[PDB]
Amino acid sequence: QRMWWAFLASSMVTFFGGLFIILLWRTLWMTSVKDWAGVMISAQTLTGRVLVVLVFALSIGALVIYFIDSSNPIESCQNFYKDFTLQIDMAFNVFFLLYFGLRFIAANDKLWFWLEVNSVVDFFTVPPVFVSVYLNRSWLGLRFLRALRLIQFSEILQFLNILKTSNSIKLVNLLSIFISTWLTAAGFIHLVENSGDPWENFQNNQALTYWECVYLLMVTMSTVGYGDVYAKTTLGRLFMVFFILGGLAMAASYVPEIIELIGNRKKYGGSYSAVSGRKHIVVCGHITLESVSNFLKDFLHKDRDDVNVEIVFLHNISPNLELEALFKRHFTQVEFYQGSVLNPHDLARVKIESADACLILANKYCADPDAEDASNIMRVISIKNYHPKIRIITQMLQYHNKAHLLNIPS
Amino acid sequence: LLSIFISTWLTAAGFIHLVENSGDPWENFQNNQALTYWECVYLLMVTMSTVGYGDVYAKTTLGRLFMVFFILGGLAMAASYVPEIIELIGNRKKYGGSYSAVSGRKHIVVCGHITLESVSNFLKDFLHKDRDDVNVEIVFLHNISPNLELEALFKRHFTQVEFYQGSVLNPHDLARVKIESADACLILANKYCADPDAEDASNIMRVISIKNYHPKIRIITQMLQYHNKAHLLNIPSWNWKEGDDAICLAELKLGFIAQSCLAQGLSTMLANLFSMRSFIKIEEDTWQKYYLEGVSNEMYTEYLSSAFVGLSFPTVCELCFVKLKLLMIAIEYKSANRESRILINPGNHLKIQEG
Amino acid sequence: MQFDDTTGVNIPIITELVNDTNVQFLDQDDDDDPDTELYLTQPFACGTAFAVSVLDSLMSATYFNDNILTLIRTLVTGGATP
Ligand SMILES: CC(C)CCC[C@@H](C)[C@H]1CC[C@H]2[C@@H]3CC=C4C[C@@H](O)CC[C@]4(C)[C@H]3CC[C@]12C
Ligand SMILES: CC(C)CCC[C@@H](C)[C@H]1CC[C@H]2[C@@H]3CC=C4C[C@@H](O)CC[C@]4(C)[C@H]3CC[C@]12C
Ligand SMILES: [K+]
Ligand SMILES: [K+]
Ligand SMILES: [K+]
Ligand SMILES: [K+]
Repeated sequence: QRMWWAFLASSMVTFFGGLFIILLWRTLWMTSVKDWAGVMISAQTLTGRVLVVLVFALSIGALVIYFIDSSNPIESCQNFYKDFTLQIDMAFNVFFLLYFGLRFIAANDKLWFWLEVNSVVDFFTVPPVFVSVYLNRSWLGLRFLRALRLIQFSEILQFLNILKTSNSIKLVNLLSIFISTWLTAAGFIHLVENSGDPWENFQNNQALTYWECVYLLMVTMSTVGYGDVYAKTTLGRLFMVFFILGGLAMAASYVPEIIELIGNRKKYGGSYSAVSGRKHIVVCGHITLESVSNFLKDFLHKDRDDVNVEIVFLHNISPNLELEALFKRHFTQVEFYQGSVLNPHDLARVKIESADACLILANKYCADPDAEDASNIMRVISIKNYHPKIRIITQMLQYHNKAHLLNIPS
Repeated sequence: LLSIFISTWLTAAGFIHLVENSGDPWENFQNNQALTYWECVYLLMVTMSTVGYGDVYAKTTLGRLFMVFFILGGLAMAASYVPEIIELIGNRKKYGGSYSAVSGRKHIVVCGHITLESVSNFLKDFLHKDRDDVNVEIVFLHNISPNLELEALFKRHFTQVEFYQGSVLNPHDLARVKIESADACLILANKYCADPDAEDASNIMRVISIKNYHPKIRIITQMLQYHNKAHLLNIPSWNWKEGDDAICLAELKLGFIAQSCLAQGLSTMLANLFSMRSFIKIEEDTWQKYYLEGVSNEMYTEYLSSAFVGLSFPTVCELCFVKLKLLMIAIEYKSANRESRILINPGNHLKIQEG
Repeated sequence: MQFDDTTGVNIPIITELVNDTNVQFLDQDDDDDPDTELYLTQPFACGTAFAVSVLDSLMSATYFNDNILTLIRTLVTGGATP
């Protein structure tokens, strides 16, 4: 009195016999309606957008219906007119069938359209409910596969103008994929465990709820494995072995994308934060180990009277290990930021408009002293263009170049 | 590797099954555990993933010793085969593959010296917010992989801009970006190079390659030196009348400067006249509002109506300014003796012809 | 170029090329396609392009028969005796 084979074989034949028919045909006014169906379901059309939003919402509803019905016996008789929840489910299913037909009549190629995820979930969803309403006896089958539509969720978030950047869209896509595969693996485990082994007259059934199977999958994939719940049936244990192996492979395949979305942390980004009752000096120019070491040795002398002045270094070249150690030794008085004086955004970052002074150090060991002097004069011009009233102390290599400083009215 | 993994899994399961079902010999085989072979396969898989449910486990002393050895040896074996797994996985090519065409949407191939500044300026003018809706995508083709700044800039325009690693001189890469269906190819030059002539020759060779692949595609190229663009006339597929253009940077820049020497501010006027500028409403009495009133103007070309034929240029210009509120600057004069020539503000002796 | 007593298209030239893929840039009347091999292009078949890479094949030809190089040298260099 268990005719689940009919429900399974319905999906099997609707997936295989029609594919074989298409293959046989290939081995051997419709254009207008095909183009109309293609433009009707196109993503550029507003009708296509509202229709895919509607089908996403109805797939969510079907998933909730499966969640409600999972607490019931898997294969049981029911009446068409005695409950309207099954009527809602079959209305959803016939809407899915109509949308599948619209996609099928608008498909440029039949074989590739017949071998995609939406087609196979429709094949495993709609013929079972047709057989159920024909025989007036339902079977909880592969209805969890509707969760596989959650992958399209990010696309909906792109149609609603909620997601704009590419990184957020890809993050939502990966999260949706992970959640959907988790839910569908839990559904397979729940079905195989609660049904029992067929060759042993279904005497191996284990009364596990769907959420206990979700919990089991989460405990397994973290490699924690409490053993409070586990699969007891032979086919369930085979499914768990396959799930462990496939999940290991899938996690290994998605490591580079996780690394890419994590990215690299900028060590010396961000902006200086002012402290009330405390001045700061911006230091720029040729920032290396020796010049900074000498300047800090005299400026932060132990015999110097208590002065509440912080030092903010601004330099585009990232410091090496020795400069990093030197900055760490004075971590309570010295901060470093990566940036250029010639960029006004970086000047706003170090709060040059409230700094007490700007000190510009020169490269004493350079091939062309005149080029170094001109670069420093241009730094002075940039700083004074941003804030004309700030005090500037600069280093000049050659004597004839400092006359250029008199050409700056600030 | 797959065969090695499967074989060692099966033989470890066989050892565990034998030792567990036989029992300990020194205790008269009273420690036997009735485990099937497939339960031992399942046990080995659960162990080597470090999940360890504990629903099934080895109970005998020799079985537990075998399991300890299996854990240690499997750890060592997995550690030894990591480099081979990495090698077979390899490195994913970030910018491989081919451009996929979309029906009812044109695309432009951009090549040459592709860096941050040139791409930024071109995209700032091309993808302007005030630009009328144009369904044109941009496909960059360049052998040098982009850096972090170019990657961020391409990500900001991920819905309109795609990048591909490849060379213009390679016909496979030209087939990848679908140069045979592109609306145009735009070649940018390296303005900061040691030898401008070498850069110009390289760009001319890129033009030769593109025209050899597809002779009918429209090409807009940048030329550094003026004497080099004559080489473009040696290409029989190069058609100036069909839209092929060379923009000479030196000639145009120094001509702008010379005309501003004759009348200062002319370079600013011309640059604002062909650039897209967003209009800003100013109500304060400053010079910015008077400036921005005239910034919004642009150049257009139109065929004169048949009612203007036989009339002098000053008459039609005054009619356009007073009635139509349009400033007509120049006309295109055609003749049988010579080619078409652009006439800037011709005198009253000239008369408007047909078309 | 154009000449008066008429065009440079009939002037016989030979061009040395380093890359074989650049041979099809030398001719415009060719009906060749991008996938055409070097020896089937018009510039190669007409002798107006010399690809240096052919010498790389000569080494292999020398391995299977050492007299080929001697014949080529005595036919090509003009008769240079030892
Ligand atoms: C990719 C998927 C759709 C194809 C794999 C086939 C799956 C769906 C099939 C193959 C074997 C099937 C199982 C075989 C036997 C039974 C016992 C019975 O009480 C119904 C459910 C259950 C437990 C079946 C569920 C569906 C099942 C797991
Ligand atoms: C390289 C491999 C072949 C060498 C490993 C040694 C093998 C041959 C030996 C070492 C100890 C042996 C076990 C010792 C005791 C018993 C109990 C008895 O009921 C027979 C099987 C069993 C369980 C033996 C199986 C074979 C065994 C595992
Ligand atoms: K454990
Ligand atoms: K345990
Ligand atoms: K455990
Ligand atoms: K303008």
